[PDB]
Amino acid sequence: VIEKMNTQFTAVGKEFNKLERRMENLNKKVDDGFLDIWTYNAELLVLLENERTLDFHD
Amino acid sequence: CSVAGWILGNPECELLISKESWSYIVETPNPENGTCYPGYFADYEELREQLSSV
Amino acid sequence: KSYVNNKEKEVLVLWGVHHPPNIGNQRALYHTENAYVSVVSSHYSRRFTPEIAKRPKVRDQEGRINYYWTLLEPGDTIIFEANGNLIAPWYAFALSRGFGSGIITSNA
Amino acid sequence: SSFERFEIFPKESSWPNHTVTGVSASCSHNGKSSFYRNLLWLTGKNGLYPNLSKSYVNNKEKEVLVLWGVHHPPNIGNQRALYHTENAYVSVVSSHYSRRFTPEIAKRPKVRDQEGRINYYWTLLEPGDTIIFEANGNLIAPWYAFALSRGFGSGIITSNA
Ligand SMILES: *[C@@H]1O[C@H](CO)[C@@H](O)[C@H](O)[C@H]1NC(C)=O
Ligand SMILES: *[C@@H]1O[C@H](CO)[C@@H](O)[C@H](O)[C@H]1NC(C)=O
Repeated sequence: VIEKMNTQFTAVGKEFNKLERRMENLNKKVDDGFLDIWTYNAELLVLLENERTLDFHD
Repeated sequence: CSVAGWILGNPECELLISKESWSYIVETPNPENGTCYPGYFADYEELREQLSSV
Repeated sequence: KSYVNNKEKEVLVLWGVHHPPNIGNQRALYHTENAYVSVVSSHYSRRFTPEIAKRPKVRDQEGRINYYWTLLEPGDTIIFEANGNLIAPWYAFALSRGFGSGIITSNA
Repeated sequence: SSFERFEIFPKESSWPNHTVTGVSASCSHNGKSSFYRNLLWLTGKNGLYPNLSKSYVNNKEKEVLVLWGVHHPPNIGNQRALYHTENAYVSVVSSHYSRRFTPEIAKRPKVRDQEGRINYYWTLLEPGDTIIFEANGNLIAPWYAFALSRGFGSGIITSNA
């Protein structure tokens, strides 16, 4: 679990102008999409491994 | 100070002119000491990106 | 004026252009109604002219200074020419880049 | 999610020394020449186009969307006929906006049987600020503007359902 979740991601934000709203929203979409995906992967990996771990011990 | 204040220099940002190296830059939520003489700062956002690797 | 970047580092050069609130101010400060500012380097070229307009006051000041900048590569030359309205560069920064830093917003 | 469409510069009272009547064949409505409903094409009156200066203070709690345009005649004769100057400019400023426009005269392909062009520009005026319009000619003045009210979840879709 530790080895797979290797973070090389940079989350430092960017500023945009009043006329760069399309770019701002694209940047927001990218950050939110990656966050949703990694949240999904982290939670799913932990639930599946917890279930397999308990079966292993039994 | 805003980033613009720091780089252009600002009479009230004098305490920053002597600091040449850092690990990161910390800006407050609503800086006031920016462009004291009003105007448009061209490519400001782009400069902030350039200064984020300095 | 010109400057040759004789450093191994990139140099950040900042300058501005003044845009007076009126003709009387343009005549009082630069003594021309037809000013221009021209800044060039081997890979940069921009020409600016002042604009005169009635403007809302900001910080009790009518009139504006626009700010501009460029990164001068090692070995290149930046040339500044003007008839007026130039807020000249005085100091500049010889930059040294690294990794992992960034700008964050915090009141901690 | 919504907006108030309101006059900033009412047609009748705002420009007493300019002609506020002007239409084009290309905006024809029910067979008659017409024009944009939220804009006014200002032209000279009695041979003159007096230097124009107008302003609006956003006294609403809402952001105001202001639209205007700049006319670029097909030739010199048209520039002289409408504005009576060959050196026109349009200048629009606010505390956080500044743009100066000049007309361009050129031979152009016809589009909608019209040679010549109107460029359209806009800005959002923040509550409490002031927008100032100055011109020697070539200004298609704002008439109506929108006081915007923002919300969430809406968007623009393309559909023929
Ligand atoms: C409206 O669209 C029709 C489409 O056939 C076109 O013929 C007409 O000229 C257009 N009118 C205006 C004012 O845009
Ligand atoms: C002439 O036009 C200017 C346009 O800004 C207006 O302010 C002024 O009141 C007008 N005046 C007349 C007919 O006196």
